[PDB]
Amino acid sequence: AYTNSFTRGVYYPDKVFRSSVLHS
Amino acid sequence: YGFQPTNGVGYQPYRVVVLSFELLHAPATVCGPKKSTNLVKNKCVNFNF
Repeated sequence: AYTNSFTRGVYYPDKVFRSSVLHS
Repeated sequence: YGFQPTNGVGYQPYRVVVLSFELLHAPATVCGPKKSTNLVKNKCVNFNF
């Protein structure tokens, strides 16, 4: 079988805190 | 290399060590032998963390 993720597999690219900031 | 003790310099064996400091993205690691000290808040200070 195969299935569809929807919005899955997002990890914090590294340390360094951060707040409201649409960071790219 | 066929090394022999009666070789002119530039044909005698040299031993080499290459130190490579890398900085991934961890929290910290090895460093020089600083000293460290106390800390104070509310005063323009010159700091090293």
